[PDB]
Amino acid sequence: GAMGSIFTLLVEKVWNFDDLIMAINSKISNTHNNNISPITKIKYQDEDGDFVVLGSDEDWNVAKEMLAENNEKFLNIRLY
Repeated sequence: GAMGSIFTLLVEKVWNFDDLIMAINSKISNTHNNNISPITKIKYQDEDGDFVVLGSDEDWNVAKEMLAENNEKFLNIRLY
């Protein structure tokens, strides 16, 4: 991915890092044709105008509280 793409979806206040990876995995590799290549480690647009490195359920529960800290529910993603 030398072009650079984003993934802004709608997450809930219950979605775990697992459920999160499912959404992405469904938008990155959900079709069964021949061979697929899923992912796990991804980046997200933090509240500082710059993508950061998300750990797991930890940075997920934190990043979540940051979204609802105002009125945001969508989460951005990167493909490094």
